[PDB]
Amino acid sequence: EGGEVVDNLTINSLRQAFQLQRLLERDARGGTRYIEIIRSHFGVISPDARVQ
Amino acid sequence: EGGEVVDNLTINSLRQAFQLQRLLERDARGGTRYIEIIRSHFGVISPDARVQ
Amino acid sequence: ARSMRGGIRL
Amino acid sequence: ARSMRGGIRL
Repeated sequence: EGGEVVDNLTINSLRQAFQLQRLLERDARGGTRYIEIIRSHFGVISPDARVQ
Repeated sequence: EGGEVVDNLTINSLRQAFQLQRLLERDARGGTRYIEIIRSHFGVISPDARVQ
Repeated sequence: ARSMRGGIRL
Repeated sequence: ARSMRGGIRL
């Protein structure tokens, strides 16, 4: 008694785990202020004034 | 007993009362959202985006 | 389209 | 002056 049961890995679960890791690595490398997120995850240079 | 005592009117007090009334009339006529204040009391057209 | 009296309302 | 690693610090 008292084990942990985990299901079979789908390839869809496995590729989602890879793309989630890419997202968290982009957040570490790029920064996590809302302007840094926009500039790292998208091509966009937001003005500072409009983001307070 | 029980009157109200008021000092002699200086011309400086009197002109300050006139310019205060002009300010409150500009506020009524122009509006009082912060963008309306800027546009009515100064020549400035602020973007909406930078004032939230 | 100009600066209206009583502040902006569209 | 470009996008630094670890987010912006001047």
